[PDB]
Amino acid sequence: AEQFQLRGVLWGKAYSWKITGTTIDKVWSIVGDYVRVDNWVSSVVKSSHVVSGEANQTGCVRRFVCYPASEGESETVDYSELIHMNAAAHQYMYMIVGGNITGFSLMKNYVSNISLSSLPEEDGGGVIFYWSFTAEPASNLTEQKCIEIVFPLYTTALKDLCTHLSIPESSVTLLDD
Amino acid sequence: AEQFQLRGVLWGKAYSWKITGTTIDKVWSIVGDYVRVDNWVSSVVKSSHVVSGEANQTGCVRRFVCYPASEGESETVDYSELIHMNAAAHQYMYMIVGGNITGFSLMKNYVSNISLSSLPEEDGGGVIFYWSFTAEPASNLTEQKCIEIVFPLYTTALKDLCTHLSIPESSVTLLDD
Ligand SMILES: O=Cc1ccc(O)cc1
Ligand SMILES: O=Cc1ccc(O)cc1
Ligand SMILES: O=Cc1ccc(O)cc1
Ligand SMILES: O=Cc1ccc(O)cc1
Ligand SMILES: O=Cc1ccc(O)cc1
Ligand SMILES: O=Cc1ccc(O)cc1
Repeated sequence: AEQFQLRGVLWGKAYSWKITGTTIDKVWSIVGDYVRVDNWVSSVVKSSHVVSGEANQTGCVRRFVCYPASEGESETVDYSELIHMNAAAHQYMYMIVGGNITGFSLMKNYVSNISLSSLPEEDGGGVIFYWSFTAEPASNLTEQKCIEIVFPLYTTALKDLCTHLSIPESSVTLLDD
Repeated sequence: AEQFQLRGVLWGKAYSWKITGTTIDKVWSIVGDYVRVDNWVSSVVKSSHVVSGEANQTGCVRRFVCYPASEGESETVDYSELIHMNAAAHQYMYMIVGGNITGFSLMKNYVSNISLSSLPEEDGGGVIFYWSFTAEPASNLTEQKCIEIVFPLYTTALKDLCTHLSIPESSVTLLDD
């Protein structure tokens, strides 16, 4: 029992938002439909389908297609595997297992976590949206560059969430901003 | 760019608590002092110190010793590595890399995440304490057993945190997931 094995360290960051004027169920209807992320981050994602396993069950793989970055550029594609799903607890975990999404496909073993929590009713309710990622250090990136890839997308997704919820963007507050 | 590599799924769960009556900095002074977890979960941990790397810097390993879990039994020991740290953002990640801590040492690649967030000053303040874990599925365990091992420890740790902060136990509220 007096021995240990060193492991590599990770890059990453976790973010949390408070969302008012909605419920965990309404947010989850959009955010929790993992294989239909095209119905969530619709400003970036053109379409999305399950390509392995059963839709939204642990182990399944989604393939989604992103709109071109500019006129002459091609659409890009993501493959990501649901590696944990707990719908009852409004939380899941996924990782990129293929594709060529700009920035994201550069990272080594990008793994992301989403968790929704309800604030107590007597405090006016609202939802805490937790979203984190990690990636393994590799020579072609830095942690800072990973954060510069991830955080603007998370930000866009929170804005797209509001659009689908028909609530104002001001409904969302990034905690510790 | 149209193929993917399937991976195994994970076990785990994420929990969030609201903590009132304190500040994120006070909480962090206890929770974020990774190598002195004996100053936090004092009802379980007898002693703790860094045994590899620089204290509370990513890559470091702490060794801590726990009191006999029940009478008759012997002390147990944990070795865990800090695999991510962002002190200014009040979040870190660690994993067990050795030892024989009851329950926790049975899991394969136990990885845990702690993240503190401030609720808006505007809406009354308070701290959100996020704590999650994953483990790799293994034949000698079940995910249910993992949760039965982990959750009571997290719960005890939040109680001990209140003791050290000199705030009532009523300060902590587990959020509905
Ligand atoms: O399935 C949700 C989940 C999220 C974060 C974790 O750390 C573990 C599980
Ligand atoms: O966090 C995963 C993710 C990455 C890129 C997207 O377009 C959508 C989700
Ligand atoms: O807005 C405060 C509030 C108090 C008690 C409730 O049940 C709901 C809201
Ligand atoms: O989350 C890991 C952990 C386990 C036992 C402890 O006593 C403290 C932390
Ligand atoms: O008994 C083994 C041992 C190793 C490192 C320590 O810091 C303490 C004990
Ligand atoms: O628990 C989160 C986690 C992140 C990256 C991994 O490689 C494994 C687990």
